[PDB]
Amino acid sequence: PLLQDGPPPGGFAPVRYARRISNTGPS
Amino acid sequence: VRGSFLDKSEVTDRVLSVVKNFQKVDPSKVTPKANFQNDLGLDSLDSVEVVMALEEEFGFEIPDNEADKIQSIDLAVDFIASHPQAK
Amino acid sequence: AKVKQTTGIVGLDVVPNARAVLIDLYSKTLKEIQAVPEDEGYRKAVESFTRQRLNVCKEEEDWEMIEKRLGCGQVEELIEEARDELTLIGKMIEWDPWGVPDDYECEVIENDAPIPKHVPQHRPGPLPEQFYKTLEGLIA
Amino acid sequence: IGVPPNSANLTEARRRVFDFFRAACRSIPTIMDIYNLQDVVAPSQLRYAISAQIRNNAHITDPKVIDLLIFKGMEELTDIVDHAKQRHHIIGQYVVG
Amino acid sequence: MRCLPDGNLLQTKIHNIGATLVGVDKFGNKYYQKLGDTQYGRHRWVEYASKDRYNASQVPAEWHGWLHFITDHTGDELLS
Amino acid sequence: MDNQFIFKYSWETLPKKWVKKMERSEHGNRFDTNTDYLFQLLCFLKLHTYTRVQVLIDICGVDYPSRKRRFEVVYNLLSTRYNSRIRVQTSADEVTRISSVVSLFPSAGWWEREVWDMFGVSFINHPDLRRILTDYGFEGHPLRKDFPLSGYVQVRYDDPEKRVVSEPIEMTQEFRYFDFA
Amino acid sequence: NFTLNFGPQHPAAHGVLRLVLEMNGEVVERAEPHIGLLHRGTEKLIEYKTYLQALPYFDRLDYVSMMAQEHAYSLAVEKLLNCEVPLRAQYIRVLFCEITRILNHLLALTTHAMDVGALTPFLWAFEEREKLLEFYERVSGARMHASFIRPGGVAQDLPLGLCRDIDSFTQQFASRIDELEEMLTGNRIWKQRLVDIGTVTAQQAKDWGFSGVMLRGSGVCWDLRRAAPYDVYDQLDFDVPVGTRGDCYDRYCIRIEEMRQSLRIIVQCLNQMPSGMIKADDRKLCPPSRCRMKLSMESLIHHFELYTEGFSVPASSTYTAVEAPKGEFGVFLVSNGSNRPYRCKIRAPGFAHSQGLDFMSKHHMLADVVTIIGTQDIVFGEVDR
Amino acid sequence: SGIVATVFGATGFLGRYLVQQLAKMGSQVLVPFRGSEDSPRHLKLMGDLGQVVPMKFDPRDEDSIKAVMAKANVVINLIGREYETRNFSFEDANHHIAEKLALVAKEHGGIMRYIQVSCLGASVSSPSRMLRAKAAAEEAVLNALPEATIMRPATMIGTEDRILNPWSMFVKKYGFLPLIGGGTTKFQPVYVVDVAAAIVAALKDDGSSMGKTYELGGPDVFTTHELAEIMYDMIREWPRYVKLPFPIAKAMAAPRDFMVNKVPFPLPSPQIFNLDQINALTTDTLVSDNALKFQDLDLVPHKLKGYPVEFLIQYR
Amino acid sequence: SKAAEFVISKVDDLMNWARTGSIWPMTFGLACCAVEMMHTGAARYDLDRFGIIFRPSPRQSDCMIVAGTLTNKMAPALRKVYDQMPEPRWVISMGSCANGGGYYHYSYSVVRGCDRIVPVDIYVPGCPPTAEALLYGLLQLQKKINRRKDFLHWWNK
Amino acid sequence: KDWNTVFERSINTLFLTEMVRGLSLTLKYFFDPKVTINYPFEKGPLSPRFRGEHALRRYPTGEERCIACKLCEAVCPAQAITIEARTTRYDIDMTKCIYCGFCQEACPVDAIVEGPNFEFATETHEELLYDKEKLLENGDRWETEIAENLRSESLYR
Ligand SMILES: NC(=O)C1=CN([C@@H]2O[C@H](COP(=O)(O)OP(=O)(O)OC[C@H]3O[C@@H](n4cnc5c(N)ncnc54)[C@H](OP(=O)(O)O)[C@@H]3O)[C@@H](O)[C@H]2O)C=CC1
Ligand SMILES: CCCCCCCCCCCC(=O)SCCNC(=O)CCNC(=O)[C@H](O)C(C)(C)COP(=O)(O)O
Ligand code: SF4
Ligand code: SF4
Ligand code: SF4
Repeated sequence: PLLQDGPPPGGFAPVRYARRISNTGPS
Repeated sequence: VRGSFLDKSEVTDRVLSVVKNFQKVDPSKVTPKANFQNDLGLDSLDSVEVVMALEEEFGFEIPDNEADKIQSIDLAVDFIASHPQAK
Repeated sequence: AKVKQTTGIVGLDVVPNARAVLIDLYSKTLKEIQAVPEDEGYRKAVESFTRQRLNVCKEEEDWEMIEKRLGCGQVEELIEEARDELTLIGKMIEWDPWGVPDDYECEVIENDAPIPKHVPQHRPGPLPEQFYKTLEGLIA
Repeated sequence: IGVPPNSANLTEARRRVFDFFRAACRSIPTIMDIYNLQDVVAPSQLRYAISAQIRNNAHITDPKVIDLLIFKGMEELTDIVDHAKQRHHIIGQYVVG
Repeated sequence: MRCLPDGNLLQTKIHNIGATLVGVDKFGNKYYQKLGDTQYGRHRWVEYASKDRYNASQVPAEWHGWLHFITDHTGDELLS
Repeated sequence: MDNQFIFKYSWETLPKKWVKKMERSEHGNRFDTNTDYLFQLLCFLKLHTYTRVQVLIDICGVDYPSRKRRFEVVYNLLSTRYNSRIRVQTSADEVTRISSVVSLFPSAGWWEREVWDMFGVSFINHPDLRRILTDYGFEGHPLRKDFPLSGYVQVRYDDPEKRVVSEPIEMTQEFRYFDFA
Repeated sequence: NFTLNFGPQHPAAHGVLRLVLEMNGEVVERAEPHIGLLHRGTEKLIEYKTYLQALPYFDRLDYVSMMAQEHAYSLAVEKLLNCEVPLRAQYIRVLFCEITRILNHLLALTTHAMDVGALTPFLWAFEEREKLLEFYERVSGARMHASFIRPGGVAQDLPLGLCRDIDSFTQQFASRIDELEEMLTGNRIWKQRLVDIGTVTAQQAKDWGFSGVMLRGSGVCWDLRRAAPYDVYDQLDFDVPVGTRGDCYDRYCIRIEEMRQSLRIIVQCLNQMPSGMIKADDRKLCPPSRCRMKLSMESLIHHFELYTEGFSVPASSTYTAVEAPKGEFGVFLVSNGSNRPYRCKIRAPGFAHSQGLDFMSKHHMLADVVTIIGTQDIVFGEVDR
Repeated sequence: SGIVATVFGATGFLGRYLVQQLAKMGSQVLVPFRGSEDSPRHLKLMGDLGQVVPMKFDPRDEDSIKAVMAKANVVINLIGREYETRNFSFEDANHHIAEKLALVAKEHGGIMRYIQVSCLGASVSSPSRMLRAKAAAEEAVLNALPEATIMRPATMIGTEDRILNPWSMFVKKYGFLPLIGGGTTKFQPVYVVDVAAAIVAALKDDGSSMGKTYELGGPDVFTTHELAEIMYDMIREWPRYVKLPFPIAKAMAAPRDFMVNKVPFPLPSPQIFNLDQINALTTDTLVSDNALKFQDLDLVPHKLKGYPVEFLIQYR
Repeated sequence: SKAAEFVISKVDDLMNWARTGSIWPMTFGLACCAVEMMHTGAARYDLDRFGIIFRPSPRQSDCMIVAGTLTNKMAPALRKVYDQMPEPRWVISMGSCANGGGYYHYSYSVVRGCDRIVPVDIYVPGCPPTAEALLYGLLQLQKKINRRKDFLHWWNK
Repeated sequence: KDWNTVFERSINTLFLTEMVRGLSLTLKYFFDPKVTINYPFEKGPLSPRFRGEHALRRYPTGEERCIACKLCEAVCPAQAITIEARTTRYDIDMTKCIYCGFCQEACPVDAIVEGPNFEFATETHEELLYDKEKLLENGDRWETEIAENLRSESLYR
């Protein structure tokens, strides 16, 4: 009918796509 | 003692038999001097056939730039009778 | 004026004397193209863009200015194109394809069936002004 | 090595025919070994079959047709030798034995 | 005692601990659910009546959709 | 570099005897040439500063049985330099060899082998021209219109010979041709 | 030189891969692929099909990137028909194309990694692959060969709730990419297996018809989504990663980055997805609704016509290409005015890439051959057709 | 063809060639097997979908037999065994089953053609007990079915034969080949494919083969020493024949025959030192001049050298 | 024989249990069906957990999965690999292409079903069959293996 | 370049510092829950659109829905449907079929459908040659689920 699958009002929450750093290690 | 060339008489008999029993050569024109084309009723394809038969019977390959001169039995026997690769 | 460290293109070495190389290649080209008949469009096209590029190279001493004014890639790619044009000029002297045959016929078709906006379409954008000057000089 | 241009006339085409026939005949012992034919058929019958195939097309007068026939013969010989598909009484397209 | 040789059945018995009985079909197969979130909240499974010689084709049509998350209707609601 | 500039500039600059037909259309710019000028035309387009057609995208044959030269060989090319595509076509028959362009585009090697396999068109100066897709010892050229869809032979294991063997085809249920025209 | 005949009769290395290598010790002198082991006569079969019946052949060419080939064929047919696709369908097409790109890159990267001995990333990545297969199945009813993208748009509209689940997937996919990277990117063994292996210059890539990652690895900025955009790609933000060394390591990094950019594109498609029709409204080329066909004569007639004879395509010919996950995938379509394609030539990037194996593998070790094959991303369904 | 053939004993040597040839002529072939379902697996590839149908039966059970025979108009029996097991004697395997099959075919009523396969040396006055049982079975089938056809092939040669393969195995494992009778017995060995072709031809005729026995021998007559030489030319090995006189060979073949019907567990089958076959080696087994040869079936048998012995390549 | 049959049946049950619990397939990954087969071996379905381990050499294999289209060019390679498999051995035909030629049935280059080249024990339908469908097919193979009575048939032979 | 950076590079190379992170995050997954499905007690998710085993349907009165229009036979990309005619013969070769669902789209009376079953592997090729009676049995067996799925999917098609 008149209802189609789509984003909610305001759109979806932002998503990260870039690599995250990790400074783990005594070195 | 060990030699390096087949005997002339042996090569003569071998080539004579090969030509005699070939396909279209009645064993009556086959002389040790008979020419393939003029005297044996053989076309160029058949003469190439006979020369290739000479290769199998003596177990070695005759150069393409040398087979053009083997046109009779005498030239043949001259060639194989002195070639060291002949067996 | 700063030396280029990379072209960013694998196998395309930096040419630090690109101005002199380009000037020599273009002068060689403007000499060797004279073996082609003057009436042939190939000769006029080559002379046109080769002379424009040669003038730009002669005027500008900094290769960055040459790349900027030309609108045509790094000086290394401009060198590749100049060498290829020289090679082509040699093959064309040897082929001698010039002139028009006696019973020469040629069918032109300008098919105008439209295509949808959404299907893949190459839209490069306008060329540097010298391309259009070359084309209009060829037509006239 | 590369595919040669088309024969300009019947003489050079005939020369290519003779070269192909020599190459085909010289490969007979390899074929006899590969297909184990020692007790099935004589090598001369193979030579005779090749020559008969050459003779059945002796009426061709167009050098381009001859060149194409030679190319196809070379491909068939190569597949027979390099990529043999053993049956029993059959090599490629010829009934052997 | 089937748990000792049949490790596949053992996993079902373990994961049945704390489960909710949803229904039983005409063959006696029992249907359980958890209402948690481990396999993205997919916690439906069937305990076959035959503890040996069980086979996936023994799930009847009314329960097949429920088992495969095709529908939220159990076999009983479909039959009614 | 748009298709109007390519059409006009190629008319102005190419030697006239190379091109028999020039089409400008949203379906693609198209140049038709005799077989004897195909190599030189492609070399020109690749080398010339204002074309720089560096990528050979593919070569394919098309069969037209109603034509004296039944085969049409199509060269699809790309200029990454100018973000443009060009199509160059020539016709051929069953016995006339045409020039290979491997020395111009190394990518042509396999596409030419494919044309020979599928259609039977041969290529002069091709370094290694043999079939590439069909089974070894295949007979015929399957993409010709007169070649039957199921071919002529099929294979099966033959226990008495202990090997896979080829026999003339036998179809349990024949292909049904539905003519909706 | 000795000759090693390598055919892996298992999907560890393709499955129909057959290589004749000439070696000088462990050094490869010449690599000669033998192909046609999956040649199934697709191009001949297509000529006997209507344009709709031909569509499933394209799912089975690069059968890891199903919807991309569907998309290319639909685009070619749309181009010859001059058919206008609705915007919502355009967005769905691009969304599924980028899901497919992620599906392809995960498989390619982790099968290569397993080939060089890293076992775990394969399992990790294939779970994410399973989630994406579920979106394929929810829209089409098939995990792989959806036949969902069609001339004029898409077969059916999205089921309610699908966009939300896709958003949930996108919220976590970056961490999965990061895990794959930490497993591989910085590891000294991984670098030793890939750095300076299979180096390709830009000139070589152009000469051998390379495309996609195989071309961008050599520093050539070229992506058909930007050079010759289609559907809604010009409304979307994404970067085109390019290499600087032209080796296997650069191409691996490019594929990782391409997955990140695909995630970006998917997020944008989800947020910009409009309402409206998913099929072109021209009533001579698209199926009517089930209720319309059961209620209206014109609709019934059109349904009968469409599913028996299929639509006609006016006589013409064109080449259409898209940026498939493996590179430029093209279709040369010839129409004669009838309801069946007169000729359909399929241009597969793997055909060019595998032809390049000889020059790429020259003077490398035996164990580098599988690495080079993996960086090429060969699927023989498209190589052989 | 509209022939539906139930071929008993088709899981052995001759069976595969016979089933292949029957499927070529379009006949539907039913293949009764007594043990593992994997025994007829190699026959399923032959013929089109549904054309070859393996079916479990039991020999010592009349119901199963008529069950596998209930749909056929042609019955071919190949069942036999050249050695003994504690469960089946020579007469049990080579005479009782054949008579039972003939009786069931008589009570069936619909069997147009019945083919019983025997051995060439089958006679009442034979040293070999298997040959004696074979002759008895011939008589029993003929009495139960006077219109039945009898085939008497010689020692058959092929990929799975039980003469050249055991010889090659023994030679490759020991280095020498024994000769049981000084290598002098004569026999005319025959290509197994020719035997299958003769059976097919007798099934195909206008009815002339009914009631008659055919003696199918190979084109040529050899000594066991002469055959051992084809094996050595083909296996590319250095021959080394050792004369084993008959009493010594019988001594080495006595233990199995002795303890086969006493110990309660199965024994391995004999390869070379089978007592019954050694007894058969005492006399020469040749095709009689008054019999019906491959001629009168319009067939020319194949010579052994080359293709019939090509399977010996595997031993080099 | 009231005691021998019981021991024989127990021996056969042990043999069948061993052979069903350790099935080592070699995969003939020809086309798209190989991808679903890869998914079956992956974490969600985990063929390892049933004792199914995929082997590289036919010499260590008990089962051959034919997953994909078989061309005429490939058929000899498939048959030779099958002939290197030691007994007992089974063949699973996966997908329409392997089953009967599928979408390519009428092609000039395709074998119309792998059962023209090798004997097939189980046919798994679909194009491609789902990973779960392949797992169901492998459970059917177990069912077939569990009807074997090798020890009993040999005792009576 | 500098003694500190050279020393740090040397220590990182000697102490395999970057190899530690891979070990650590491999170990982290060791304790997390597993994603494996306990087939056949547990199954993977499917949708009402899933294209599985075809089936022929009847009206609630018991009358067949199919009226032998032959549209499904015409559209079938694999030519797997054979019809004679109400039908007197309706065959689907399950080994030719590509499970595309075109036949279900073409049918004007919802007679032929691809139902939800995917577990129908067989031991013989002939059992995969479905005739009309077998398809009608499938329809009777799966009718309730098929009808539910059709109710769900009628809002999209
Ligand atoms: N050299 C030769 O081979 C010669 C053989 N013959 C005869 O020709 C016939 C076919 O020969 P060939 O194929 O080599 O024979 P094989 O021994 O190879 O095959 C015998 C067949 O009979 C079956 N069989 C044996 N004993 C029994 C039994 N007690 N109950 C049921 N079935 C049984 C076997 O079944 P299973 O596999 O289940 O054990 C098998 O199918 C036999 O009658 C043989 O004696 C004639 C002359 C020479
Ligand atoms: C096992 C085998 C493997 C290889 C099989 C290869 C099979 C190849 C089949 C095709 C071969 C051809 O026809 S190759 C083409 C052959 N056709 C011609 O040569 C036509 C011109 N005719 C002539 O030259 C003369 O008639 C001629 C008698 C030939 C000689 O000349 P002479 O009269 O002055 O002797
Ligand atoms: S059956 Fe279908 S999925 Fe499997 S290989 Fe064939 S076309 Fe691909
Ligand atoms: S699913 Fe597709 S291929 Fe199979 S019968 Fe239906 S329409 Fe034909
Ligand atoms: S389309 Fe539907 S009504 Fe027509 S023949 Fe097929 S199943 Fe029957």
